[PDB]
Amino acid sequence: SCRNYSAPRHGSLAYCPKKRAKTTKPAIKSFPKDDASKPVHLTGYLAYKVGMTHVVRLSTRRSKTERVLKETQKEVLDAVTILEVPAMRIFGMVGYKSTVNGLKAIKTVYAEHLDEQVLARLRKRNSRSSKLMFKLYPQKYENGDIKRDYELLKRESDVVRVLAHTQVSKIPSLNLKKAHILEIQLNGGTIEEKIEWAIERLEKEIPVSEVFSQQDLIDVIGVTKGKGKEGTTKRFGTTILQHKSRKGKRKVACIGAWHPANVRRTVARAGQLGFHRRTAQNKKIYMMGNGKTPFSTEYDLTSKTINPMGGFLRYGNVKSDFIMVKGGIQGPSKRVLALRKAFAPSNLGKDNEEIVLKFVDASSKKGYGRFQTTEEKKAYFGI
Amino acid sequence: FYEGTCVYSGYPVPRGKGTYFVSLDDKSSLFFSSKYKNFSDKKIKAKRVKQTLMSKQFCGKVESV
Amino acid sequence: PGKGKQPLDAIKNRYGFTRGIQVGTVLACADNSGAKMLKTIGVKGVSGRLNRLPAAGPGDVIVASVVKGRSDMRKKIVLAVIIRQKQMIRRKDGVRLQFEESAAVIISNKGDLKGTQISGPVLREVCDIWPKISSQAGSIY
RNA sequence: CCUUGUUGCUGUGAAGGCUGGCGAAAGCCAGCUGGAGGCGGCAAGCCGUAUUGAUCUGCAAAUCAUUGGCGUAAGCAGGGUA
RNA sequence: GAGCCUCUAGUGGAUGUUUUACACAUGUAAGGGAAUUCGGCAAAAUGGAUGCGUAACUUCGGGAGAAGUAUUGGUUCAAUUG
RNA sequence: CCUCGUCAUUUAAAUGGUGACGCGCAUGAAUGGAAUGACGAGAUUCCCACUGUCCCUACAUGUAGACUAGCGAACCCAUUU
RNA sequence: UAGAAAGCGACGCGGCUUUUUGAUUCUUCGAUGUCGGCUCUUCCUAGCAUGGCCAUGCAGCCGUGGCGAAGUGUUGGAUUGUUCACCCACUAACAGGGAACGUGAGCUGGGUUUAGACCGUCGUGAGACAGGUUAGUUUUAUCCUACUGUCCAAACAGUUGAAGGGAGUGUGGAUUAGUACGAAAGGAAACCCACACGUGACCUCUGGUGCAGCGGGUGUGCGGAAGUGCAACUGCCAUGCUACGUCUCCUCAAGCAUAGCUGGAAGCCUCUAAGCUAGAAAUGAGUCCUGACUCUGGAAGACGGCCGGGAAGACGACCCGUAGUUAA
Repeated sequence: SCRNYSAPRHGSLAYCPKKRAKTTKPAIKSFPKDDASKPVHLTGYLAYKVGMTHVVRLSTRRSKTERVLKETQKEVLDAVTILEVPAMRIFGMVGYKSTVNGLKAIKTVYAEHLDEQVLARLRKRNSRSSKLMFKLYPQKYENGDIKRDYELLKRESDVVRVLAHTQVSKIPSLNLKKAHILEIQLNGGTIEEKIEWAIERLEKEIPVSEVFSQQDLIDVIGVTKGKGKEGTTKRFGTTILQHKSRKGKRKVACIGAWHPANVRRTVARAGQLGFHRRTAQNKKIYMMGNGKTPFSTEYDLTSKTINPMGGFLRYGNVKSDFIMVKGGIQGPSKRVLALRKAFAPSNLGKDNEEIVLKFVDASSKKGYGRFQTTEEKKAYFGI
Repeated sequence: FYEGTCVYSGYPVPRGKGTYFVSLDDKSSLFFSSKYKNFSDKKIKAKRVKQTLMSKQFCGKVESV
Repeated sequence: PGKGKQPLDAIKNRYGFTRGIQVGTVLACADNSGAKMLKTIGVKGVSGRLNRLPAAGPGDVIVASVVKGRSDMRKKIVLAVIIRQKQMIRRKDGVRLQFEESAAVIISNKGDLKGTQISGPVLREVCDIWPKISSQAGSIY
């Protein structure tokens, strides 16, 4: 018989099976379309999640048809996330070829001198090594093997990508001695131009200001917070049963009909929740800056850094460059994230508007924070 | 930037925190937190709550008008 | 859209505040028309989902019945606008407000007010979408 | 049927009695004294209404928890006898 | 000889691990207040003593703790059970 | 029985409750008829107070449960599923 | 209102369906748990709303009859055990059905249908009554298979993408405009902005919670004070977790119904017989989740345990550190 009343499904089947992610560091798996009409540029980067705060911005957005004469301006309060982005270092390149089975890698070429931080990823246990890792490779520079290698890459390739690592030693709160390694794609120009651009930059440091600027739209890829094994009430959102029932209320009561004589994959069951890969599209950059240069607005004539009183709770003080973005972002503090240029441009009016800040909150995140600087606390109390 | 000054405690309130309570007498009043709103309801006199800026001024621990 | 008895001809934009008032709620009448207490029986604009009771915030139009008031007026169905609420609300500028007691005010099908004077304070945002209320309120916040 | 054991704390305040007032009489009204009842709230006990609670390879071939009904009496009980 | 706390006299083992979900015994909750369900089932609310004040009906005994309201700690005094 | 009888009151809305009416399938006088008081862990309807029963669920405690040492069963079974 | 056929369609005639109730007794009486509700998933179309179109007794507004289409929706209550019925309120709309009359080792136990008892009618009686009434025990998974997650098959670092899943839906306001259209009365048609329901995340703010931490009182213990046990009560509140909080959600290609272009058959005509153009919330891809077989690289040592932590966790597994901005 048909059910008595209509209702929507619980949870989305776009994310089933909901299994645990394999490792905590994401690869950018998809990149925006190349265009030979533009200069050679990079398309992505790595970042670390610091924490959250709030800001006040001015706005003037209204319906184009609204008949009001006056150029109304209005304050809006918004929550923001802070990400730390030290410069990445380039250490090699890869070329790929198109086939009936997709892209396949032809060869990889590495710089003559490599850092202790990057060699540390290649071994499993840090403190137990003979360190004979890349010691024979430098001969390939003398032999001309490198010059033969570049020829083959230049002759037979469709897509070119660089290899870059992050300077973990600059962020002590991570307790980490192995760098993270990411493969990043180059768009613009021809294969030859791409290869020459790469060759000029092996061993050097690229700042985040190469890749992104204020007001840009970007996509953020990360792994969510973990929550362990959980029941259907939390995993899929199903309703709790009648209060006087035996054998438990926090369950789906009926898990199928008599035929077919099996359980369907569409029914909710208990299991893992959290620690999955998720991508957030079209987030907007409100600000870019540095952890130890003070700043001011047109209206707030105090001069202060981004760091709140006492630092972010399990991190401390930002020291390197940073990005600020609208809304919340995947995962807890200290997790690695991958940043990408937006896959396609947005038509929505909320996305394409300007941003003008007047205040940024710098009060303590432990307890009720009631001062913006140590000077105010010293003035409120005696002496 | 401040939201204002708390009615009961005397404490200045940061922008984006605290709440206004509006009575049927038609008055609007600003409180720092739920703590001090509740003390008003229970008719605890502020001068007896010794950490308040009000109490400290009344005792003459802090220079005031 | 205008259907059934007591239809409404004067639709306005909702604000997205929290919804403290729902079917079953008894609340005071703030105007001088002669009703005293209203019992909430429906809300305009609600399409509904399974097991959920219809709810309203400031600015919304409710269907109610008169449970206290003058003899001519009792046990009849009427339309009213919600002017204040005991549940907390958040403005887009980040300010939060809370009133001591909730209340509503009676209107005609065309959106005209029934009475001539309104007791006590009224929320600013309501006076932006219902302009006639501005004229006869006690104070605006 | 014969011989025995087992009533603690409290509320209400019948019959009978003493003073004072009112009345021509008959007998009416106050305050106090007295302590009746298969009479009220409880304790020790005796019972078994609800949760259709726990348990249902039990602690148990009828039990356990909270909640209930009566408890100065056609109440409960040991031994001897029919 | 209630519950709670102590003196006399008497008492105890299937080992380690901070230990998800679902349970079984329990706490607390914005705004609303029976909309829940066959059904207020379960829970919450009321609670002792002192005073003020107490309706219909009645076999005149009762109803009756009707209902409805107020007071209550420590200290230092008066006055002698108020 | 027809039947969710008709009219009034209680609700926003009454196959319910109470008040009336009566050719009553098939009421009725110790096969006992009719109207009340006091008393029911008896059946039924409404109001006030009160609340996680519900909107709509969240957090926390004890004991089991997961993993580990010692000890160690039963129902059921043509079986290749 | 003329007029068979906009819409209807008497008197007759041919079919389909299994969602109603019959008819029959093939399977089960060394047992297949029987009505309704609650909870949750999937399917059908005979299309109620939402999208594209054709006819009209289509001026406009509101409608009525038909075509391709099953992606997304279809609610809250009062009386009643009800499925059904009937009213009130909202709505874009409140269509109709199937899955052992879906779903009891998932719950509940109001109805029906054991043993107690009342009433009416029938019987000389014991007793009867698809007549009415009240009280009446809901057991067991530790096996196999399915389903949901977890490890291994697969050294370490960087990747690839076969195949499987799939997601956004609707309402209102403003403007066009008191305009077209109509004697008048009335009265339409993008882009932008606000919201609801659904989906995925997040704690800066505001609610909630009180395990760590600070305070207060009642009864009784340790000769007093100070420090404190037990019975438990009570005010505030870090970190964390959470919603009553905050952020989130479009673009191509091939083409349905239709309306057209060129064009014969058939010197004329004609959307079709070849060929071409515009075309839907529908279909197939991309952006989104899972990740088969592969591919590129470094080096005579590599890797696991043991020891200590967490951002991770049932156990494994994952992320990390071990002579250092290491721990206390």
